[PDB]
Amino acid sequence: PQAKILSQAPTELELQVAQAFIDLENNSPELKADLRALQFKSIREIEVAGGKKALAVFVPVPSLAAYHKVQIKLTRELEKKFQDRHVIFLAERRILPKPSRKSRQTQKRPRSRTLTAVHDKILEDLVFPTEIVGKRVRYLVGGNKIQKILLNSKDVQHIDNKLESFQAVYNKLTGKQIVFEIPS
Amino acid sequence: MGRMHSKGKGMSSSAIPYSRNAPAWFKGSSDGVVEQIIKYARKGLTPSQIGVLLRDAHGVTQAKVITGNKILRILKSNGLAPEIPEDLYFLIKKAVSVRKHLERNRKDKDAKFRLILIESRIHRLARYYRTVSVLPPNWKYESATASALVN
Amino acid sequence: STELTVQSERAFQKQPHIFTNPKAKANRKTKRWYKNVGLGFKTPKTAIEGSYIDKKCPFTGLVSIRGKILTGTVVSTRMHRTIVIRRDYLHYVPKYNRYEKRHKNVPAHVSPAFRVQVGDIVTVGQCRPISKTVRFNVLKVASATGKANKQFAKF
Amino acid sequence: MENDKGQLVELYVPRKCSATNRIIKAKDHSSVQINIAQVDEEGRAIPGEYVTYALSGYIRARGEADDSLNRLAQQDGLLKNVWSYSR
Amino acid sequence: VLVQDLLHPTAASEARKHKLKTLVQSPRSHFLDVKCPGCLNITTVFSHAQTAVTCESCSTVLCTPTGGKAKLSEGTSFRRK
Amino acid sequence: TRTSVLADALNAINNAEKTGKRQVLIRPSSKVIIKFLQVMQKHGYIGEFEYIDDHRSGKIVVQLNGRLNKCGVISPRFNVKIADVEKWTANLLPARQFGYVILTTSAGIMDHEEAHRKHVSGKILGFVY
RNA sequence: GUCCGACUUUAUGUCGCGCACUGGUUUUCAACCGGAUCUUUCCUUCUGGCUAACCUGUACUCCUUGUGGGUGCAGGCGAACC
Ligand SMILES: [Mg+2]
Ligand SMILES: [Zn+2]
Repeated sequence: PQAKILSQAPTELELQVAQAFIDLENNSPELKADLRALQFKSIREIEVAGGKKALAVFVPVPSLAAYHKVQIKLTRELEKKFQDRHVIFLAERRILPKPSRKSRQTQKRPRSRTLTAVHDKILEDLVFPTEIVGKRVRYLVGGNKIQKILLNSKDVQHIDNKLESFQAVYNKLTGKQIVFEIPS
Repeated sequence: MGRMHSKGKGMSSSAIPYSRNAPAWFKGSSDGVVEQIIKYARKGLTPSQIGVLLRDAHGVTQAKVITGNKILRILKSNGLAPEIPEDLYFLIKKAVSVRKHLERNRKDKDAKFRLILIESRIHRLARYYRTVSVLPPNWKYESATASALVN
Repeated sequence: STELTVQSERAFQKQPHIFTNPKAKANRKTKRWYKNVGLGFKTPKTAIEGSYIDKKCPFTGLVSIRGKILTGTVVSTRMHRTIVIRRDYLHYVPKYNRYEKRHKNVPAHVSPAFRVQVGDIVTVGQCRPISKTVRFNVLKVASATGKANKQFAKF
Repeated sequence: MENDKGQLVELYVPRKCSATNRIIKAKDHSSVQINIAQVDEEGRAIPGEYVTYALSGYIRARGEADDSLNRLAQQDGLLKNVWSYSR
Repeated sequence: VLVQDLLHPTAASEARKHKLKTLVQSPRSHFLDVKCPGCLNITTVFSHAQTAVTCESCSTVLCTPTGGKAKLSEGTSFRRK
Repeated sequence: TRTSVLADALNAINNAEKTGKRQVLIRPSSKVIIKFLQVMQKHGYIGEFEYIDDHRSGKIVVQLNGRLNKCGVISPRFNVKIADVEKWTANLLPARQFGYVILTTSAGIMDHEEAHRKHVSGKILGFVY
């Protein structure tokens, strides 16, 4: 049942993940009866330093909240199946271009479709189980931008090792180096 | 600290939290929030009353946080929006109350002064709403249609 | 506009030097001549299908457009077949390196093909003189309503 | 101070306040240059060796001078945990 | 003074200051899960409740209007959450 | 009411610099302050500074090194020609060996020398040196 | 490369500012403006042109075997231009 949960099936890696998903459908009582109707949008790979890798599943985002309901169970099962791989559940959002003055009008690009907002939602979804409590931006002596994220000290244990995963994956999405924070 | 009509410089207000999303401990459903909002509106309570009651009685912090949209917009989409925005209507109610007091007892002059202040505020707000076009462009507030809108 | 039966006053308004033959065995409406004014401006459909005469219509009459093109806002409509357009602009006074709000009022002549309300913004064109003060014809009402598009609100 | 051929034409490049990098004026009869004695292993003050500091008149006037020096006494490791960079 | 870390105020100093003047404008209030002495149900109340909050179960008004927090009704039990 | 947040930012900077402080809390923190401070910092009057999210208008806290002497804003952002640049440089900057008039350009926020080498000029914002 | 001076009636070498004019600049370099580009990132975009251009690939290689370069026309490269 791999075929109809990707909407198109190149990049055989997804198939294994889909097979993984199939192998986790079979846990019927708690991880099914809703888990079937969750289409994908071309899960991708990210190189991770230290020998690991990060696989980013791209939800079409009509019902992202369903993922964010199942997420802890599904992510832990996927981690168990794939050794030395860190799975993340990213929303994919359609970025729209700038309303450049010379380009013809395209009916009011909504702010939810804009670079800053989409990257913010990317960061929010990158670490789901723990919520972001604050945001900081720094610029070193040279003049390059770095961003710091005040995570909740409570509940952090749903990560406990995935900080480099988030760092590297978001770097490869945009390129801006990031460091995360743990408060007292 | 502005306080157009009094040199008072206070800053009494509320600082809503940083978390745009809902609190993690909330168990109510956003939809059920919507139906209770609409039913209280049917009872007639203004969206400020709606917000204060939902904050006092239930885990409703900000209906914008929970339902993803704001109370007046919920009412407008559901077709329960009042013809006159609540703040304006309260201004008319206060102005007509002061007018009745003034006509009742003539010599009170600070009453007249506060009435002038209130009429200034109400003209100002009506101008704003006409620019945003919530009100009809011919909507005018003087004395008698004022009393009719009091009803 | 000319407002309900252009054939109104003591003389006949025939579109000059155009003849519709009664002898014709078709009984067609009329030979309603027109022309494309140029400058990449589209003549409105009501200019072709319309029933007015308006010798001063740049689209159906005898007047011709050339020269300056202005973009203003309609401020006065009360006079017949003609419009008064406000033009607000800035004037650089150099002694203070500052700018000065100024406004002029240019009359113009609107063809019946155009509907104009107070507050509209209008692309107007210079023409052969029409009257003592009129030297322009309206060519394009850009904002027919603009913000008056919607008139109600029923979700 | 650098000419064309590359020579020093300014006369006595003056110091800056170690507490606020402000210069020390010629007749700034409020600044003070502290010399802190170096300490060897066994607790003898080595003569001729020292850490130098310069506090400008302005910082002394505001009364913050001691505070600033505490900072330095921490940053150069001449003194232990007196000052809190976060307060 | 003259050198701080405005990024990292002391938490004691942080709550020491007034809200609207902290690093992030945070609210002082909170939400209490209060149970009436009669009914064991749990009713949520905003700490500085304005209206006379009533349990929908029974007419057992739990918190009375006040300038600050609403005053409880001497029999209820509150839980911080 | 507050009118030009950049003026308030630079006024806080000058006040806290003159007193000899090292950090400044800029309250309103709009785009123009951020660009202004990156220009500043790449020139070196400022060290490693910081932005803060607030869900509303954010905030800035900026580290100093005492390197600065005075900043300031020309609040009515005057239209400057490519020629009139020398006029402002003479009337504001201490000496052309240094100093920087900061103006917004078709390229963006930019000090006067960058403007002259890019051969562009726009509206003037402030002056730092 | 050209060669300027101590060097003086005049030439070579030596030694001089470390080149008085012509030159590569992936020896790094540094700027200092650019331009095209890929990033869920359009530059009015079409409607035909004209195809300027080869993804064409067709008859096939003219060339040491090697796409260095050619006689060459149906889909189809459009800013190189109308
Ligand atoms: Mg502004
Ligand atoms: Zn009870």
